[PDB]
Amino acid sequence: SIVFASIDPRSNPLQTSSQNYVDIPGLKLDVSKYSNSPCLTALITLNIPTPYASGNNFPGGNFAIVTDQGEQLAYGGFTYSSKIPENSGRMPFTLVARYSLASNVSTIKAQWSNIRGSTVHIDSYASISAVIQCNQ
Amino acid sequence: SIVFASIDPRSNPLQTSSQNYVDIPGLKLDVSKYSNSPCLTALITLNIPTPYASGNNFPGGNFAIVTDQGEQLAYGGFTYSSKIPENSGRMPFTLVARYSLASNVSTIKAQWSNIRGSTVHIDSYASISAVIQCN
Amino acid sequence: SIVFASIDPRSNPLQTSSQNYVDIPGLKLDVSKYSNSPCLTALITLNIPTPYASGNNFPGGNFAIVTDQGEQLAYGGFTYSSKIPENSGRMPFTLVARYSLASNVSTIKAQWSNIRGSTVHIDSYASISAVIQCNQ
Amino acid sequence: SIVFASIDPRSNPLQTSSQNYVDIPGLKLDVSKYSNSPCLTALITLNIPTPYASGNNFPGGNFAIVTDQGEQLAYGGFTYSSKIPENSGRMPFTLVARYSLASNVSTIKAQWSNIRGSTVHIDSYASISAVIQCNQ
Amino acid sequence: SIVFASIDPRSNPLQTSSQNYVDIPGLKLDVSKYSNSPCLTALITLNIPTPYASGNNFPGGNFAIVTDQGEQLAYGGFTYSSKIPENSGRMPFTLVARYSLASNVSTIKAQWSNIRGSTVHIDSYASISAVIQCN
Amino acid sequence: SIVFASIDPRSNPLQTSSQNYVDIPGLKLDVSKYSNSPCLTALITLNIPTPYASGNNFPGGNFAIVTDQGEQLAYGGFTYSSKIPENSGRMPFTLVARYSLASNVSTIKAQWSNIRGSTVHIDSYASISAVIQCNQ
Ligand SMILES: CC(=O)N[C@@H]1[C@@H](O[C@@H]2O[C@@H](C)[C@@H](O)[C@@H](O)[C@@H]2O)[C@H](O[C@@H]2O[C@H](CO)[C@H](O)[C@H](O)[C@H]2O[C@@H]2O[C@@H](C)[C@@H](O)[C@@H](O)[C@@H]2O)[C@@H](CO)O[C@@H]1O
Ligand SMILES: CC(=O)N[C@@H]1[C@@H](O[C@@H]2O[C@@H](C)[C@@H](O)[C@@H](O)[C@@H]2O)[C@H](O[C@@H]2O[C@H](CO)[C@H](O)[C@H](O)[C@H]2O[C@@H]2O[C@@H](C)[C@@H](O)[C@@H](O)[C@@H]2O)[C@@H](CO)O[C@@H]1O
Ligand SMILES: CC(=O)N[C@@H]1[C@@H](O[C@@H]2O[C@@H](C)[C@@H](O)[C@@H](O)[C@@H]2O)[C@H](O[C@@H]2O[C@H](CO)[C@H](O)[C@H](O)[C@H]2O[C@@H]2O[C@@H](C)[C@@H](O)[C@@H](O)[C@@H]2O)[C@@H](CO)O[C@@H]1O
Ligand SMILES: CC(=O)N[C@@H]1[C@@H](O[C@@H]2O[C@@H](C)[C@@H](O)[C@@H](O)[C@@H]2O)[C@H](O[C@@H]2O[C@H](CO)[C@H](O)[C@H](O)[C@H]2O[C@@H]2O[C@@H](C)[C@@H](O)[C@@H](O)[C@@H]2O)[C@@H](CO)O[C@@H]1O
Repeated sequence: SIVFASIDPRSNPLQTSSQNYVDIPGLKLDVSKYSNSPCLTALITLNIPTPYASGNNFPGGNFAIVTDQGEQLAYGGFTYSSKIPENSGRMPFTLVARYSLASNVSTIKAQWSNIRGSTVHIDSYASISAVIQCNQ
Repeated sequence: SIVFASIDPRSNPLQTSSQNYVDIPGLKLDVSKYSNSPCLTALITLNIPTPYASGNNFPGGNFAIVTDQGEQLAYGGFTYSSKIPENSGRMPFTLVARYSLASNVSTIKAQWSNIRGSTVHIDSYASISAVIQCN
Repeated sequence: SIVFASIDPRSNPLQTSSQNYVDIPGLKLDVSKYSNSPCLTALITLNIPTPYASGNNFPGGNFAIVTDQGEQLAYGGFTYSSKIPENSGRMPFTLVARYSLASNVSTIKAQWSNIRGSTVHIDSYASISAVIQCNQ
Repeated sequence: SIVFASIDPRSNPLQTSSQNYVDIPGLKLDVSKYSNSPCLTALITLNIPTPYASGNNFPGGNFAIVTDQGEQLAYGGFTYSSKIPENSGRMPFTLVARYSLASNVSTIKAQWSNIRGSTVHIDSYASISAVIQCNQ
Repeated sequence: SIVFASIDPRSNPLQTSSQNYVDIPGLKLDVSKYSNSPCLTALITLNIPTPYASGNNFPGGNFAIVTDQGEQLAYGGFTYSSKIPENSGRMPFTLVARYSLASNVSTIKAQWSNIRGSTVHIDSYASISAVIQCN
Repeated sequence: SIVFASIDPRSNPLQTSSQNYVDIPGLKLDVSKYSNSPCLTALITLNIPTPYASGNNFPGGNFAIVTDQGEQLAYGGFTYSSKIPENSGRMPFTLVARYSLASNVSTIKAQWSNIRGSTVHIDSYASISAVIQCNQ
């Protein structure tokens, strides 16, 4: 089966200047119905196709996929190659994780954080999705 | 089940200077066999791993996943951080959408458009795919 | 079903300056259980969310998804827009391939190569995965 | 998926002389996890491999598969060919039903009743099962 | 997936005195949608839980599961142990077959025939069903 | 998935006068490929549509579904209602079992045995089958 969540914050863009990972609002998957299922795995894709980061010390952004149990399943990020980008451009980002649903997990969700004091921005479509399948 | 299409225009590169979204030829999924099925869902991924855009005003490219009846299911894109890039680099792009197959939709396809008068280019492997599952 | 492998070589980072494609250590899928299945397809995703490439002639890196018989299923890459990037930044990369399991192939793996004498680097999470399903 | 329940009441056999259908203890399936699924069907099999019915007017037994709302999905029965069987023998019985899970029903169960004042008996293994699958 | 048909001829009982296998009306599965699929298989169950047969020479009935092109996939039946049963009792019957769906077969159906000049009877619920799965 | 085995011993009928359960030749399912799979269940149907038993003390026959580990999953049987049947008739028999494939099982097979010194006979089509499914 498929679980999916998307956002499209054009009118009210999202930003973070947090050095610690914080949730991205709206990018949460409920896997409640599959908790404690030794027979199931989720393949989770976080898609942030058009982020940018503003700043003056090689800005960028980081993203993670995490469970409600606080387990960080995957992480990565983008950064620019100039110290002070002329105008911070859109750097597409995707992240893929796996999670065994054997444990008592109920949520898989997206998080983000800054780097080198940047501000990370999302102002357009983004999604988190999972394909949940039997291990056989 | 999986549905998949790919292109590899290495001997015949694709480009657009269109300000309006237009189809990327060959990146289309025929979902006719699954349509009119309210309990099926598709999770669609557009993968354009090596695009670039030329131009002189912070060039870039935008992409979308659309139905044959013109509903935009997802969109996004890349841009460079310099007004006139020294040599427009390859900026990998992936886009993920979801679509219920309840309607009489027959095709899900990829579209592209330019940014600030750029020309967007694909000259190598790219794909569109879907995983189609019961709810 | 899902097949999955990930690496997180933070303590012992990976790199290549190979002009020719070589395996990325650890990013291999074992599909031998499904070899020669006439009605199964795999959708394979190579996710390298945080690579970079150092060098001084428009550096970058190329990636491919390949079978153990040497068939290249997909390929692509990233490159910077300056000849000599001030400090080569993180350029997220994802690649999707399809593979019919109607084959005696037993392993699918990730490969990489350099561009214009660059060195490509992975020093954090990366994954390769497949969703395997019946064509009907 | 499979849902299953069996009984083996060798030490504490079951019987009924009820003219009206009553539940067979223990032969119930819990389908509440699938309640109100619009695209799922269950193929239900009631297997009573070793029943008999005692009595002196062409005895036998009837069985049904019923929802917790009282809907009879299937029914059938066995009877002997003599008015007064010399010693009522074991007459294997199987019954198959279909059930759409597009319903708020939470339990499917087996029922039994007598014939012509018989007593029906189960003193060994019996089962009720369902295979649950998506219609597509 | 599941395919299923049932009958309940309580107000219009069925019977046969045919020595040759003949169709039981209504116990047929349309497998057209799955045909020409070499990698699909059907597991078919015929369930006739309450049949009986009348007659005076050890009566009984035989059943088969057959394709529309006349291939017999399974067969079996019941009989009484007395030459002239006092009153022909209900003898539950179930039959299970397998069929590859590689061919252009469109129907799998139930058939019946008599034994030693009997008349076979169905006057209540009966079904035919299949579970259809990838190999 | 489906596993299936059938016999049709018209030319060379099968019989047993064993009071202990013995294998029915040819009614064996190989579940090797699913051993040690906590995520899988098998629903197993033994179908002996046309058996009979000869004898002079209420003859009949018993059948079981058993694993290679010697676990008896299900059992049942038929018997006649007269001490000495005029001519032992065909008494259709079906048996349904479930097995969790979490254990190291490789075969599920059919067995039979006599009762009260009878001889059990099969001279026509019979099958054993399983539907194997994810528990979710
Ligand atoms: C202060 C200012 O005018 N800056 C503009 C910048 O616009 C600002 O940021 C955008 C995202 C939006 O919130 C504006 O309201 C805001 O003023 C320009 O950004 C473009 O703005 C247009 C709308 O006018 C679109 O939103 C477009 O997508 C924006 O460009 C994208 O986002 C930028 C931050 C870069 O990543 C660029 O590559 C993208 O295409 C930019 C355009 O060059 O110019 C000034 O900096
Ligand atoms: C050679 C040097 O000192 N340059 C630093 C650089 O650190 C070097 O490279 C990183 C990858 C690591 O191996 C260091 O041991 C090494 O000194 C800085 O890179 C950052 O280093 C910090 C730790 O000090 C973190 O590891 C951080 O993630 C690194 O930045 C990332 O990787 C870089 C190569 C760039 O892609 C950057 O955009 C990333 O965020 C950089 C930081 O600007 O500064 C000097 O160049
Ligand atoms: C009342 C009596 O003594 N009659 C016996 C009968 O035993 C009775 O019924 C069985 C079911 C059990 O509850 C006994 O305690 C009770 O005495 C015999 O039945 C067999 O009994 C043996 C044990 O002694 C086994 O239990 C065996 O499975 C029984 O036969 C089966 O059940 C019968 C009711 C018939 O359906 C028969 O065909 C089965 O095989 C019978 C055996 O012929 O003999 C007296 O009638
Ligand atoms: C010794 C004798 O002639 N007995 C017959 C019996 O035939 C014997 O058993 C059958 C199964 C077969 O192996 C014969 O070669 C053997 O002689 C009759 O059984 C029927 O035989 C015909 C063939 O001539 C068919 O095989 C038919 O299906 C048999 O009847 C079935 O099996 C019986 C054992 C009973 O269960 C009956 O109800 C079945 O229909 C019988 C027929 O009444 O008559 C003599 O007993």
